[PDB]
Amino acid sequence: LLKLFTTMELMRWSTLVEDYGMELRKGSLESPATDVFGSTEEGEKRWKDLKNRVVEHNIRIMAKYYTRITMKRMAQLLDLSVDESEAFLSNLVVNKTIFAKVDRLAGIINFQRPKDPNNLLNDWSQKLNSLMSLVNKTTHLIAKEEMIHNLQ
Amino acid sequence: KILFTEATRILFFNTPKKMTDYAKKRGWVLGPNNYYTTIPSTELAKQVIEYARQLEMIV
Amino acid sequence: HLNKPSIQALIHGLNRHYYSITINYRKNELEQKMLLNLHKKSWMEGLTLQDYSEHCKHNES
Amino acid sequence: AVQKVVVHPLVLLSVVDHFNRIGKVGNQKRVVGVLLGSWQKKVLDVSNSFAVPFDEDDKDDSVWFLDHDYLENMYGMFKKVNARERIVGWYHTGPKLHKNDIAINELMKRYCPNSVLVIIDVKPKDLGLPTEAYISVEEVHDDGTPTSKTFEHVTSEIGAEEAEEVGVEHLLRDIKDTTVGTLSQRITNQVHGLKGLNSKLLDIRSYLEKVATGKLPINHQIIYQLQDVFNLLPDVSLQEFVKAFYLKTNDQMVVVYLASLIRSVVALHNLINNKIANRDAEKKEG
Amino acid sequence: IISTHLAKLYDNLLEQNLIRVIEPFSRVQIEHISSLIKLSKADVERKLSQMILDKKFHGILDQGEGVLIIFDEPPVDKTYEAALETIQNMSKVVDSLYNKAKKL
Amino acid sequence: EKLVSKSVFPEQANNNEWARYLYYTGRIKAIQLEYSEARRTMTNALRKAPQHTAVGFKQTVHKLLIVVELLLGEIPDRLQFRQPSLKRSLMPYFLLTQAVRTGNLAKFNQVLDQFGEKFQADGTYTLIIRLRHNVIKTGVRMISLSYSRISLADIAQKLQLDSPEDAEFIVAKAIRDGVIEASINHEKGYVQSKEMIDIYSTREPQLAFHQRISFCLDIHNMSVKAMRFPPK
Amino acid sequence: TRPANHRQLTFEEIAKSAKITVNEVELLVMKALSVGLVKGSIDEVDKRVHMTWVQPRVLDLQQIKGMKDRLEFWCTDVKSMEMLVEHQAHDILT
Repeated sequence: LLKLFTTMELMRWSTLVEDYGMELRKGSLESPATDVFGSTEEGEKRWKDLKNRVVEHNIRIMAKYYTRITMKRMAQLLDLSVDESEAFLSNLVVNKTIFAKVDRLAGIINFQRPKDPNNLLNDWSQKLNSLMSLVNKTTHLIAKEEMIHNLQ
Repeated sequence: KILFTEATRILFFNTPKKMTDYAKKRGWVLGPNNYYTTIPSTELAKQVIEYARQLEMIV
Repeated sequence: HLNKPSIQALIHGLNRHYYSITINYRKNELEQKMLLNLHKKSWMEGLTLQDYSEHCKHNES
Repeated sequence: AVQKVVVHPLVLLSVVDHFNRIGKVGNQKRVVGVLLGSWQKKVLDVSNSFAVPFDEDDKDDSVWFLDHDYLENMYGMFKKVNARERIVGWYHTGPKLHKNDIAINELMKRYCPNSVLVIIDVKPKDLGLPTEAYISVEEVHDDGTPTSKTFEHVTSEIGAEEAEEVGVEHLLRDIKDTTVGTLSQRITNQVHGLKGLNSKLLDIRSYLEKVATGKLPINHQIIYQLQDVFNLLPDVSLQEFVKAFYLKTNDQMVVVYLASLIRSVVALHNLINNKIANRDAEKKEG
Repeated sequence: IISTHLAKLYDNLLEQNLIRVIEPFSRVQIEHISSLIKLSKADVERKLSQMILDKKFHGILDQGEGVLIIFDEPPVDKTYEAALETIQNMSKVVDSLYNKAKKL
Repeated sequence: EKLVSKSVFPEQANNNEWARYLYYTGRIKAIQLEYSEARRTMTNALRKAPQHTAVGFKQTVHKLLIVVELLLGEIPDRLQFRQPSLKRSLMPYFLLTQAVRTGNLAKFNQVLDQFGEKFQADGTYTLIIRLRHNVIKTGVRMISLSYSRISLADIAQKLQLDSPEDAEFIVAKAIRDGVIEASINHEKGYVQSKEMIDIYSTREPQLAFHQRISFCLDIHNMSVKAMRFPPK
Repeated sequence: TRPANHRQLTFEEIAKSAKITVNEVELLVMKALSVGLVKGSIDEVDKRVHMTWVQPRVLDLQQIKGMKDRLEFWCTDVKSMEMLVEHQAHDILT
């Protein structure tokens, strides 16, 4: 569970329960139920809290490795209704840690402010003088293969 | 796109056959349901080179 | 007589104890072309664009 | 180790002088000497060098001579002259690496552990090849290949300190230089950049010709870096880059209207003043 | 002096609520913002119109469908600001040159 | 006109002669129906026309540019109907323009009957015939500038065309020329105009700026060539 | 297979090709980014994936020849524009 909450890749809440829920909400024979996720009132509070934490971990990992996600689709990819997911993403963005901007029909999650002309030509010029790794490419094709040119 | 019926009505070809012949005479075709850029980077590059030329080569 | 002796050297005995011999620098074309590489930038900066944001700020100034 | 190797425009002249003084009769076409210099665990700069008596025989490229006590003696003399430079690497002409390069490097690794080959190209000085500096590395050939040595290229710069660069300038001061970049010189620089790009293109194409027909072995990291570089090419399509028209016309504002109209007005102002001045000169003369 | 002052405070706090929210959103229905803010459609529409008209909150209202849009105005325009004023500056220069021509 | 096409005017010719030639070719192409180039040329000539003198010249040029403009649909600026040296002289043409902008056939007919001698006096009676027959195109022009989309029934109502088919034919003829840019959707009845795309990021500013900077470069080069230093 | 002419791959292509559900393309793309083989991004709204990846492969000598031809095309484009600029600027190059 800590792997699926630490490494990348989406956190499927449904299989999250189907793989760890006999073990979070219930008590395992090896280890009894945690006092944080029992049927107690604080347990259910943390239960909905994690139902929103899958939302925020999803949001963070997509912020590093997604561009856009649709409101219905991400809602079912975190197994909530649209409105509460919007509210929680609002809490994630207001405290200045997540970039997002939501439309009624788009709900894109990115600030790609979208790459301004100055910045996008800066990226292109970078990749062009990163394409000047072609000079390393040709000097290495002549050097590391010149110890082959003398070896034929 | 212009419909077959209204085209026949407004093309002043009283015979629909005449309208069809005048339609084939042009490339303006019937339609399925009866319902009839880049940065060239050369000419502009020539332009900027010309500007540089007018700056250089003395008067 | 193409070059003039200096006052400093003249006071310190030039043209009285020693004469200044004209100095000529033997520099063939090969050495010139090799020295030209000191400031020959590259084939890259002839194609490397200046930073667009810095370009805009320079233009505004 | 070293992310950059700086070659002063003195060791270059030293190599040229050595090559000339040898090739007066020394048609070996390649001469080997020792290059000193201040040694850093950072960017390396070569401040001086001397020429050791090197002999090579074309038979099997395995019989050769390098008088090492001469190396030590000359280094002692340089220490007496200036103890600051320490043995750093070596040089040889004949831009095509021979077979004894790596063996000579192993020989010279005792006097300095991080010995670097610094090849000096003498005759071919067309576009972009003043020098190429190499360093031996201890890897067989790759993760799963037999043993070799495979000198490693290090980025080289030609840089000078004060009181050496001034000698270069005085040696220069032909119609060359003009450090300030006029529009003419900048366009010439762009043309030279295109020419260099095309030359590198022809070089890589030639190697790929030699590999495709089987004359040269497929070298896996080479092919990998190819696939990377042709993957790395940008796309002028995807009409978000094409919205560079924004900045192109923004430039056209400052080049087209401001400076050009100002220049035209200035030229007209210079014109009318002459026309008054000529008129006044005429009047002073009926 | 307390009706006016508290009315001003109510308007200001309405503004603070409307900016502290809608920061997450870039395109949100007026119905959503009104239900989250508990005003009538017409009153909140007038308030948003006043807010944008005062340039307090950058955006524009598409009542043809009934949505509020958000954007920003890039300040690169300073170069054109200099350009136009320099244009009429050179125009006055040209006028003085015209007078100098009248001298000829 | 035929002589004009095979004769190239010298660029070095003096300003007033250039203005005269521009006026003559503009009249030729205005009575030759090249209205866009006509108005461009008369605007150029008025820019080259003397400010103080040539009152008759500027009066004739103003009259013909007025008729050319409203034939093309453009409304002449009222200020040129206000200077004392032109006011009463264009007063016949001022009443002409009043009738054209109002577009009422009754006042139009009364203005024609009252000022036809002035209309032919400038060789514009046929020109004012085409004017009387292009006022409708002018009306359609402001109608389409004001409205992104408009039903042809609404066109006939605002223009008094009395028929949707007549409105369709007239608007089709008008949109044939470069007066109105639109995209007629006969599936529903739209006259949806072309999307007003951003002029920036459209290469149009680049072309306009290229032409202008070329003009400035030629001006600078000619100025630097015309320094003309004396011998002594 | 697609030489960046149409980079945007619809989820139907990955679904039929990789024999997966369109719910799992995003997961496997994320895994591939995480390990370090590809560095693309996902557009769920239009069901597309952008790919800018730095993982090469062995290259099948016929593919060596094809990439040689591509290099030839781009190098002759470079040469042609070099002659164009040289001819247009011959007055200034001197």
